[PDB]
Amino acid sequence: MLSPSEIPQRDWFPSDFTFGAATSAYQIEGAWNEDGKGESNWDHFCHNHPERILDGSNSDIGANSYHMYKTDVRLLKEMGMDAYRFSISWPRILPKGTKEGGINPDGIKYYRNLINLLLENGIEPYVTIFHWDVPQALEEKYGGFLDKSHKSIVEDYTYFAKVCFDNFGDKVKNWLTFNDPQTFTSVSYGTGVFAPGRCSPGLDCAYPTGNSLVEPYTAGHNILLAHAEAVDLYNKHYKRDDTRIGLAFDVMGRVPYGTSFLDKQAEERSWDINLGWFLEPVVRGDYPFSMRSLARERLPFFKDEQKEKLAGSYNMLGLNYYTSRFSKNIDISPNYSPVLNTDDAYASQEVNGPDGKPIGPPMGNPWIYMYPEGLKDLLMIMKNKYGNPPIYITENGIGDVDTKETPLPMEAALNDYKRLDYIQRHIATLKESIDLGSNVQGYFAWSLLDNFEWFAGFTERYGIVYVDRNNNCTRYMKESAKWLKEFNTA
Ligand SMILES: COc1ccc2c(c1)O[C@@H](O[C@@H]1O[C@H](CO)[C@@H](O)[C@H](O)[C@H]1O)C(=O)N2O
Repeated sequence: MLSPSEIPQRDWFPSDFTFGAATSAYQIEGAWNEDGKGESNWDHFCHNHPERILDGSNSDIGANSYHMYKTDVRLLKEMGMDAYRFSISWPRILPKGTKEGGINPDGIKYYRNLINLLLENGIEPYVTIFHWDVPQALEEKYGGFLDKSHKSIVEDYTYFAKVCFDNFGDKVKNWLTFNDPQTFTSVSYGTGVFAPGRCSPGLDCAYPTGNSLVEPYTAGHNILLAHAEAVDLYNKHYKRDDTRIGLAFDVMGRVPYGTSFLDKQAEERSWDINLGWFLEPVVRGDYPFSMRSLARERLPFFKDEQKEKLAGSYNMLGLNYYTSRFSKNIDISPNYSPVLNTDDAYASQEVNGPDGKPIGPPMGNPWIYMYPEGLKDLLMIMKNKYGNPPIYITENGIGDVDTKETPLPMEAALNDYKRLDYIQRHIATLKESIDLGSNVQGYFAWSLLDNFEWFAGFTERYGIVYVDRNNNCTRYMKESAKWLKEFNTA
C-alpha cells in the first residue's frame, strides 16, 4: 500500500542499527516436561482448566523450538537478521525455582547451544530472562510474584538471573530482566485471563479469589524489586564496557479523545499507568505521581535503599508497541468507582474517536489498530521526558486470525501483505523518529514464528514465518519475511 519512495531501505539507518525477530520460551519451545524441566504456571494453567484458553490448546509442543532451534537460526540467518530476542525458561534451568533444587545441566546446554549457533551465524542474542513463565514450585510455595514478604521472589529471581549471567554472560551482551510487565500484572491478576487466572470476586476468571485493584500492583512492585536486585548483581560482577541490561515495557500509545484539556489530562494519566508504572521506578526510583495519588495505599512504597537500587537500573530499554487508543476523561465523582487496576487512570481507552472512525485501520484481531504515529509519540516521550536512553522496539507486529470457524488458507496466510505494510510503516516511523533525535537503536518483529498466543492460543498467527502444526511444525517464509530478507541484505 506504500509508494516505492516511501518503502524503508536498510541504508536509511545507521550501519550499527539492529534488526531482529522475537519469541518467548513458553510460546515456542514445547518439550514442556523433557530433559529435567519443571512445571510452569502456564503449564498448570492450560492443563487444569483448558476451557480458559480460547481454543482449548496449550504449548506442550508450540513451535517445537526446543528440538527445532537449528531451523529457527537458519531462518534468521537467511533473512539477514542482526539479532534474535528469545527468553530463558526459568523452570528449565531451575526445575524447583531455587538454588536448593539445583541447576539442570540440559537446560543450560540448550540455551548454550542456541547462543553459540546464533553467534557463529553472526546473529546477536538479546536474552529476556523472564517472560511470564514462573516455576510452579514457587507459585505453590508463596504465590510467585504475589509474594507478600517482598523478599522470597526477589531472592529466587535474582539467583535465576545469577545462573543466567554465570553460564551465558561470556557470550550474551544484551540482557532484559522482564518483558511486558504491565500486561503480565494487569492480565494475570487484574482481568485474570492469563495464568494463574486470578481476579476480584465477581469477575469472570478461573480463580476469582484475588483482588484486581491490589494484586497487579503487588506483583508489579515485586517485579521492580527483582529487576533492581538482578541489575545490582549484574553491575557488580558481570557488566563489561560492551554489555547492557534493561527491561522491555508494553505500551499502547495514547491520544486525546477530544479537544478539551480534560482529555489531555486523561492522556497523561494513561501514559503514566501504562508506561510510567514500570518506567518511572527504573528512571527515578518511584512510581508516577499520578498513580500514587490515585491508587494510594493499593500501591506499595519503596524503602530508601530500594529507591537507590531502582534509579538508573538500565543501560537500555525495550518498547513493545502494537497500537494506540484515544484517552477520554472520567471525573472523580460518586458516579464512578474503579474495578480493574487500569481504571485508576480515570480514563476510558477508546478505539473510535468523536467522529466514529477508528484511530487507525484494523489489522485483523480484536485489538490491533494500525497507528504508527503513536510509536513516534512514545519515542518523543522517551526522548524529551525520560532522558533519551538507548531504546529497542523489542516487539512489533500483527496477528492474523485463523480458527476452526474461519480457517485461513495457507496461501492467504503466506501472502501476509497487511503485516508487511504494517511493518514497513513502523520501520519508516523509526527513520522519522531518529531524524527527530530519538535514541532508538533497533527493531524486533514480534514473532519469528507463529506460536501459542496465551489466551488466544493458536487462533492468532503473529509469525513472519508460518508454522505448519499439521505436519511437524514445518516453517515457511511469509511475504513479510521475504521482504525483511531483501531489506536486510540489500
Ligand atoms: C485476551 O486478549 C488480550 C487482552 C489483553 C492483551 C492481549 C490479549 O495481548 C497481550 O500481550 C501481548 O502478547 C504477546 C504474545 O501473546 C506478547 O508477546 C506481547 O509482548 C504482549 O504484549 C496484551 O497486549 N494485552 O494487554
